[PDB]
Amino acid sequence: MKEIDELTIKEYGVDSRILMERAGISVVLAMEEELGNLSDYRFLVLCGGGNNGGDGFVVARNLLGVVKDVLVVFLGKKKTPDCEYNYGLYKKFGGKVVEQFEPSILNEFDVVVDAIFGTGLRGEITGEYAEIINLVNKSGKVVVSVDVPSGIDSNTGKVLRTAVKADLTVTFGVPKIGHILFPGRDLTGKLKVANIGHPVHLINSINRYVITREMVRSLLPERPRDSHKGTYGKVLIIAGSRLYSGAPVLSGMGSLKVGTGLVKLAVPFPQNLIATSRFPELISVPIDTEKGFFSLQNLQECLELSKDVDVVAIGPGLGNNEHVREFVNEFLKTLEKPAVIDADAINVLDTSVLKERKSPAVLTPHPGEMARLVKKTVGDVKYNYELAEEFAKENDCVLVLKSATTIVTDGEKTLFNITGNTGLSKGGSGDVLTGMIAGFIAQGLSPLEASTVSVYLHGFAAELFEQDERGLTASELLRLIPEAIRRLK
Amino acid sequence: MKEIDELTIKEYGVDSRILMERAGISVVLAMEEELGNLSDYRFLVLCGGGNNGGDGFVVARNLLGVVKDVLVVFLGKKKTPDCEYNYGLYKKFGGKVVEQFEPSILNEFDVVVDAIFGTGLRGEITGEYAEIINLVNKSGKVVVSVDVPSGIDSNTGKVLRTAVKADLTVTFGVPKIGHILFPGRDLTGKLKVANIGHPVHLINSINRYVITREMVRSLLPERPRDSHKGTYGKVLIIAGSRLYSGAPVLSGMGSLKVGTGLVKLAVPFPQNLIATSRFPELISVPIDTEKGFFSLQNLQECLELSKDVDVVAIGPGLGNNEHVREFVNEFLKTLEKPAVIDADAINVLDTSVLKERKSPAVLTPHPGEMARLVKKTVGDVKYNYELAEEFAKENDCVLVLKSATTIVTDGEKTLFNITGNTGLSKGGSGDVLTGMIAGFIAQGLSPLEASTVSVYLHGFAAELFEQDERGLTASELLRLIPEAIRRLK
Amino acid sequence: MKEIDELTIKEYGVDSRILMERAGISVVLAMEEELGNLSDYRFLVLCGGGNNGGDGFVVARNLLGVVKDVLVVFLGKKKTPDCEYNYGLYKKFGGKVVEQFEPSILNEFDVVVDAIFGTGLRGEITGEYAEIINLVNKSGKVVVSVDVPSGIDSNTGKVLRTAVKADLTVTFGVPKIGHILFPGRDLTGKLKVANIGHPVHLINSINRYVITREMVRSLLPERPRDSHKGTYGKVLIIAGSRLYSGAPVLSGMGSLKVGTGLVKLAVPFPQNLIATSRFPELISVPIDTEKGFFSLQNLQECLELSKDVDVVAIGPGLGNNEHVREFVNEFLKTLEKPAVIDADAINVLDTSVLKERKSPAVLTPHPGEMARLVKKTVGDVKYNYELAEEFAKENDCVLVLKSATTIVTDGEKTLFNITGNTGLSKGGSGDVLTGMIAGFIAQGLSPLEASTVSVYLHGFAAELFEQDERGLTASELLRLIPEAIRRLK
Amino acid sequence: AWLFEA
Amino acid sequence: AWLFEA
Amino acid sequence: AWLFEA
Amino acid sequence: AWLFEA
Ligand SMILES: NC(=O)C1=CN([C@@H]2O[C@H](COP(=O)(O)OP(=O)(O)OC[C@H]3O[C@@H](n4cnc5c(N)ncnc54)[C@H](OP(=O)(O)O)[C@@H]3O)[C@@H](O)[C@H]2O)[C@@H](O)CC1
Ligand SMILES: NC(=O)C1=CN([C@@H]2O[C@H](COP(=O)(O)OP(=O)(O)OC[C@H]3O[C@@H](n4cnc5c(N)ncnc54)[C@H](OP(=O)(O)O)[C@@H]3O)[C@@H](O)[C@H]2O)[C@@H](O)CC1
Ligand SMILES: NC(=O)C1=CN([C@@H]2O[C@H](COP(=O)(O)OP(=O)(O)OC[C@H]3O[C@@H](n4cnc5c(N)ncnc54)[C@H](OP(=O)(O)O)[C@@H]3O)[C@@H](O)[C@H]2O)[C@@H](O)CC1
Ligand SMILES: [K+]
Ligand SMILES: [K+]
Ligand SMILES: [K+]
Repeated sequence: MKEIDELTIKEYGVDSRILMERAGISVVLAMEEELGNLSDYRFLVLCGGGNNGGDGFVVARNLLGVVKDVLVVFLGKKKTPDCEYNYGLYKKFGGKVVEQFEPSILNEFDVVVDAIFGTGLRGEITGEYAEIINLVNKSGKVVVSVDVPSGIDSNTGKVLRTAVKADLTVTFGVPKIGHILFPGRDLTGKLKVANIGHPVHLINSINRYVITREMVRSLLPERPRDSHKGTYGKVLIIAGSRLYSGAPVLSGMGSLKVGTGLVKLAVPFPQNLIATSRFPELISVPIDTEKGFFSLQNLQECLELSKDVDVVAIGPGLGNNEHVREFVNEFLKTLEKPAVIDADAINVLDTSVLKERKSPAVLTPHPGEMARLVKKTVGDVKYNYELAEEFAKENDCVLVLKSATTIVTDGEKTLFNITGNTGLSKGGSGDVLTGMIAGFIAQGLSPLEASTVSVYLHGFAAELFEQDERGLTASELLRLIPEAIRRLK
Repeated sequence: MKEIDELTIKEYGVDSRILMERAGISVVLAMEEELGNLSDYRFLVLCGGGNNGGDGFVVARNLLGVVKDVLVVFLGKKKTPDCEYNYGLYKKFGGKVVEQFEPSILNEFDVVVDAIFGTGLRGEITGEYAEIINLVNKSGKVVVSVDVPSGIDSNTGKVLRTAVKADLTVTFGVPKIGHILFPGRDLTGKLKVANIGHPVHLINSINRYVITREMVRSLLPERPRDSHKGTYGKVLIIAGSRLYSGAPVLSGMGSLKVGTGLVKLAVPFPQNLIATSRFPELISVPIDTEKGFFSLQNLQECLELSKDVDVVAIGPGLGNNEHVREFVNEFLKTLEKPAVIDADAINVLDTSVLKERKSPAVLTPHPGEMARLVKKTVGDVKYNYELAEEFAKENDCVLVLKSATTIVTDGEKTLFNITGNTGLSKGGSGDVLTGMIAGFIAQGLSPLEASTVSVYLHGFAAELFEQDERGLTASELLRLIPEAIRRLK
Repeated sequence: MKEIDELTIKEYGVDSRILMERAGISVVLAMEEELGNLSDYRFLVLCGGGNNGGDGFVVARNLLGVVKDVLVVFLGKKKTPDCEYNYGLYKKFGGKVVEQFEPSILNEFDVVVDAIFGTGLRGEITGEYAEIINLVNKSGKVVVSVDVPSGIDSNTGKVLRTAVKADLTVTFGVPKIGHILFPGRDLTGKLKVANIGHPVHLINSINRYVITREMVRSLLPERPRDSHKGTYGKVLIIAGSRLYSGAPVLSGMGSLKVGTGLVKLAVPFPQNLIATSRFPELISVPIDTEKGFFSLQNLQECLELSKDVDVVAIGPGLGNNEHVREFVNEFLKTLEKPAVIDADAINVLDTSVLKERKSPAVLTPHPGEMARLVKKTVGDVKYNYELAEEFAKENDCVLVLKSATTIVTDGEKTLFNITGNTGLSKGGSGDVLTGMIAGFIAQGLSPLEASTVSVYLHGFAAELFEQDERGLTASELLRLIPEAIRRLK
Repeated sequence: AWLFEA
Repeated sequence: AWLFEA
Repeated sequence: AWLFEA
Repeated sequence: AWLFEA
């Protein structure tokens, strides 16, 4: 986007001042749409000395004479050329600027336009800038941020000491990663993406994206009328143990509910019986184990079951011990089918195995599992999209790193999912998603496409829950999947 | 409240007669709000010779000339000063008083205002007072009680031989315990609490309270968007036996339905399988027991499971035998986590164990269990809030004594819950509440706060049942919990 | 009302402080009803040093702890006993009082409670009191006046230099004349009359009243089913001239539209033909005049027409010249029927004629006509209810002095009409009312009753006009009369 | 109507 | 709510 | 109304 | 949708 601006100015020939005018008027129109008629309100515009403040001067100038009151507090020590030109127009148009901020100033205004820092923020905010941002955050006024709430790092979504909490953020051309990852996503409030005149070709060239309704609609597999269960593929789910007898059921129904033709589970006896007592449409094959866990003695039987399926999901509820580790790694080394690898299969995984595999794989860790897998702290991997890109690329896989914003990447293309709510922050919700993914692969979507569609729908199903989100359980999520599909078309 | 009146008069300087006038007019406004326009009705005001009757004379005087008819039956033998002043105004204003009550008197009136005894009731009602109260209770007229239905002991809610059954009770300043505990709660009918001019500081200083919607709303834990299952805590429930295989499922779903991140049950094999056949989102760990019950041989395994959780609930469906007693007491003595202790863990509990424990505990008995625990009769412990306060204080715990009105106390603060209906008078409903409490503790509420929020919501969920309350079962209650949460906000 | 308070305290025995408490709490309840929940608002209570300020201290004290903020500005130099007691309670309860008023004070409050002067106002407001009232009137805050907006003379409704303009006024016991006459009626805003505990017998003894819906409903004549046009009486209207050919039509239809059996007009030929060309249900008798005006040569014919009627209306559109004067005075001297005397019959009237008449009369002047009749200025007679009472008493008549508030009096009983709008401030509207009155007399109501019912209905008909009131014309008013009747029942 | 007339 | 709580 | 009058 | 995406 730095790149996009520069090319639009220097190669396409659009005056920087035209882009700036277009930015500012977008903010005015975005505010009107959100607040209704503006003429009743008093506006306090806070401008830094870079181009973010320049956009703010455009805003302020365009409100002169049309609203109850405008005042600009200019907080910078010097001005970029466009900021200066715009500051000049604001004053020629009769605008009032002050350079000193007093805490009672907020008392006489209804809306704060935050044009202090955008993408040019570097390092922590301290000193007056910070005292001002804290005052705004305590004031309870309506806050509108230009481009990015000041203090959010636009490439990571991290808070650089302190940051503005906005009701509305107006961003230019494309969402920034910092609007999509948390905490930034939270401080952004309602986000509007304004077209300010960049050539559409450049806007489209952007290689990291938000998964949208339209993109999911066009990836959903076709349901031709003349079809049968084989049309829609076969999944095998290798899951469960004497400790975790429910996980397999959640994964199997996840596959069935997204439209898979036939789902079989391989679960240790007698735990396999639990699945068909709840959902008799599932096939649940009993595996004779020694101690209640899968081990090498089960390798041959599971490779046999694998011949008649299109995809195998493995890991939910397996347990994390030596015999499971030996089994999971020998199985995956020999399986010549697409594999969806979750949960305890990730906790015991030898990543050398992924490299030597010809068939594709999707891994679906949460950050605690990802942390253990690559030997880093949870805080080093969380929202770390470059680490995820590098891991996918090195291991030839699709990585689905689950969190409130989920990252889906194969190393070349990275997508961000923002559907969902905290009802998914509960055990079982991941086991459902694993089956969804396996299911869409069985129906013929690629591993990356299956993952894209599944995280969206899984999040959207949670949002359709009728009661308070915290009471949402995995079983109820399963029941909402087909409504999410219907609403998606 | 005796204290509150005295301070408001003697230290704040409010004339006793002003408080009395304010009391009486509250009753008139409360009646109008309930009956609509008063001018059509005929009023029979029954006044004793204390300040309760004084309020009644205020009422009667304020109806003169505005309603179809007013008559006062004065039943006392002498009058307090304010009662006398007010009696004087009633007569100067043209009011009719009689001192002899005749059973046909009721025939010619539509509304009985009961101002015989309020908080000054002492000992049993006998003689004429009683014959009159029985006549009123047989009459089918509309009955409005001033302060407290006459015959209810305002500190206990007990009936002192006989008591008025009111359609409407208007109380002053604060609800009295006798409006909150049964049978008094029942005789009160619809209760209105009138502000009669006490300083708000004094009204607020009152140390025993009704759990309200607002208080529960502000205790509900936050659901930040950037969260995961660990944000919302981990519960272990140690429950069940060969005789009681369903109780654990009810407790575990209670935890999940209030928003807990991860719930594990430890239940004797194969009974542990029942839970995931109904609710596969639950984790249900098989415990190898000798005879179908927990015992000392299971101590080490359960202490191990306890290390990875935030709270442990214990007792539902354990059985009451020697091996369970040994196990429960050694476990609790060694567990260094908050404990929620219910049902059969209470029936075998050695209360010395609670004293020596560093970690907190909540006990949730019904009165039959409380009776056995402190070695008293059911009738001595039922609604005995001072006994509960003393037990909580002595044993350093929170005591939740369940009944139609439930008492929650830690020895310093005591709260009363009035949500619910008779659908909760059915086995299983307590097992749900235990999981709710454990769940809110896991989410970070204190033991007293968790208990406050849980009894309210558990009662409110029951009231949301669509069909007749008597057909409500524990499973249906579970399904209503998230609707109660939503309605609470 | 001065009398009413004193008797209630000194003879009935109600403590002055009880009346004051009741006054103050009325204001709080009146505000809640108008503003909804009060707890969001900040209140500035302005208190003088009399009992009006005493009521204000009651208000302020009762808001402590329940609303966002209360402050009292005490503007007096000393305090009456009740004001002092109440000031004492306000402070003991933690209330803040200041004695110095600063113009920015208004900035931090939402509602001004005006308790500066009530009925104790004497002479003009000047000095600080005035500067404060002007500040409040410029502030655009919500203004609630205790008893009477400060600066209105409660006995006349005149403004004593300056006065508060209230959104809401709460008055005690009865409306005061100053709420009913203008300009006071205008400054009062919405008026609520609170019962503060006076005996109803005293409230009722008040000899000047507002004409209400209920009083008009019970005066409306009966329409027995077995009836005929003679049941409902006969009117003769002597009206019109070569200059004013429409007035008679308006008066005649006024009689017919209120339910009169038979209406005849006596109008100079050919102007009499105009009436039946518009309304052929009217009888319009041609009177042969010399020059287009009634004169002595028409005396005998009009006395003949008078024998067969129950009431005669005279004056609308007659013209004011010598021949009309001679005719009107000889006619009225000889007519032995009830007479309704309007317009130009009033302008030529010799008032000695009213004295010598045995039959009753109603006069319906506007203030310009009343002024000429008693030889005073318009400003001396306007809203001068004592002058009207004296004129009615001396001349044995009913006087209906028309204005936005109309005064109806026979010298003993005086009533005030407040229905209507400025659509009646247009020629023709009086000519309608004259026929209405004549019509109700013909139906058997007394002259005072006929006048009471007519001014109410005439004003109410105007309020039922569908479009903007200024476009209302006499013909449209006629059409609304029967809807007003229907709505009145 | 017990408290207020309008 | 100034007069009554329910 | 900021952009357009009609 | 020409000006804004949401
Ligand atoms: N009904 C059933 O049968 C269910 C069965 N299930 C089965 O349980 C098995 C274990 O799975 P798991 O995620 O609980 O532990 P694991 O993979 O070892 O995690 C590593 C550590 O990371 C942490 N941590 C946990 N979540 C986190 C997060 N979102 N983001 C960040 N950190 C997080 C947590 O650490 P702690 O909280 O202890 O610090 C944890 O120990 C798995 O096979 C699953 O399928 C579950 O699906 C539930 C329903
Ligand atoms: N589906 C399942 O798996 C269920 C399993 N459950 C499991 O059953 C176990 C036993 O629990 P419990 O309450 O039945 O007997 P206990 O604690 O010994 O009570 C002592 C005595 O008090 C009486 N009494 C009973 N209730 C009372 C009351 N509300 N108020 C006053 N008195 C009362 C009654 O005496 P009785 O009626 O015989 O005179 C009773 O004998 C427990 O572990 C529980 O979790 C149950 O939750 C049901 C669903
Ligand atoms: N369509 C028809 O045929 C109509 C015919 N009509 C017939 O016209 C005749 C004259 O009636 P009238 O009221 O116009 O004059 P009159 O009685 O001499 O008044 C004395 C002076 O007082 C003034 N003044 C006027 N109104 C006032 C007021 N409300 N309050 C206070 N002051 C007021 C005004 O003075 P000015 O404005 O000139 O200063 C006026 O000169 C009458 O017979 C009527 O029936 C009218 O009804 C209209 C429709
Ligand atoms: K910004
Ligand atoms: K009572
Ligand atoms: K006043």
